[PDB]
Amino acid sequence: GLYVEKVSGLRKDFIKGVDVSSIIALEESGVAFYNESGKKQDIFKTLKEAGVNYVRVRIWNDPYDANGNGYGGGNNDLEKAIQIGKRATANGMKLLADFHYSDFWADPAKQKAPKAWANLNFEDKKTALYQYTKQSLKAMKAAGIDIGMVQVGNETNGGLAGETDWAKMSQLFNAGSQAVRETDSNILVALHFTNPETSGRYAWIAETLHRHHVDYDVFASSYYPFWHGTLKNLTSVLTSVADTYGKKVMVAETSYTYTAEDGDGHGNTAPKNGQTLNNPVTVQGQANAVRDVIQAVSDVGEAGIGVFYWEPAWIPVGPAHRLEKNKALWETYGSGWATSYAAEYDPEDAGKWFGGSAVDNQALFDFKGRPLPSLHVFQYVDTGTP
Ligand SMILES: OC[C@H]1O[C@@H](O[C@@H]2[C@H](O)[C@@H](O)[C@H](O[C@@H]3[C@H](O)[C@@H](O)[C@H](O)O[C@@H]3CO)O[C@@H]2CO)[C@H](O)[C@@H](O)[C@H]1O
Ligand SMILES: [Ca+2]
Repeated sequence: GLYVEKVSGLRKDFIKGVDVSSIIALEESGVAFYNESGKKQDIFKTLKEAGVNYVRVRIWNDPYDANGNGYGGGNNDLEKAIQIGKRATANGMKLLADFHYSDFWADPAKQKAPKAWANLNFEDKKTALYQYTKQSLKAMKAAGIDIGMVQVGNETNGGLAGETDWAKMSQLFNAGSQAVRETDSNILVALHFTNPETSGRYAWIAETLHRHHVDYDVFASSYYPFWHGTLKNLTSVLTSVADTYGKKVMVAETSYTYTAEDGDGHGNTAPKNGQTLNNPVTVQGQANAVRDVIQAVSDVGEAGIGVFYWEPAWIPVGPAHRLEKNKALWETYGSGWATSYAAEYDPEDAGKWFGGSAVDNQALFDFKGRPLPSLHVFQYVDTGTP
């Protein structure tokens, strides 16, 4: 019963990706996924059959405390990145390695240096960052992973690896980029920023990147309709960067709520009072949103290479009523967004908010691992629904 109006002018090699970084922690938590038919099956194979052709994976340097207690959020480190890559490549999907260059969540307010770089002079940190990237890529290559793109930083709107000075950030961006270039010329180098509604931000950032000679190919943007303004604006600011700097552009993160119900007992990110919700909070609504962002990026023209849906499967480890038994899993396997063990690294945020999934209601699978009809959006954008 799912409807999807054909996206206009959609290039056929358009990147249709998903970031399922939490898949490992979730699977270790006993969560399982199925397919249309209803039979237990590797999520990566279901994704492939759904038309997905790219997988994004976040990577934290050392997402653990001194004792080896994962910080949660999927406890995404190089090792899991390799497990995800191997499976992604095994299912004919390229990989986007997302380096946060931090031990935990890296966003507009958090860009903490990895503990190992905690007190290194800038010069040594810069070479550390390059070394890490270099070795991490090399490890992936050895595992036979098909790396199509690398993200040097995640939503680095105001910082990267403990640095906030753009001159230093650019040098770090370049250090990271350098490692990619030395690894494989075909790998696209992407920089990721967010909050495209902010007047002039992207224009200012692209110029700064220019002024400091940052070597990158993709100007990536996050896009959550409930905070990031209009689709008209997204297309506009991205088209400006593409045209002005000759960069490719894409949406590295996007999603939408298919239900207002919190499935595991941990307050969800959306929907909330005040957020913009142009599409109904339903499966069709979610599909409309995904299809619209794809349209928006495609409207950039030749430079709009794709859209990655962020966490389409961060479903509940258990029902909302087992809240306490759920916490046990979130804590043991880090299958929640954060564990109490991350209080050290991130005292203010993770410290007082740790728990489970904050986006289970934004997945493309139901709380039981069964795909929602909206998962069909990746295929239907090319043709439309009969
Ligand atoms: O759970 C109910 C409350 O959640 C709060 O959100 C918390 C953090 O404030 C928020 O930053 C964090 O988000 C994670 C990460 O930091 C972010 O960069 C990434 O994009 O998403 C992660 C989770 O998906 O999530 C926790 C717990 O939700 C809200 O701020 C609060 O209003 C309320 O909803
Ligand atoms: Ca939840």
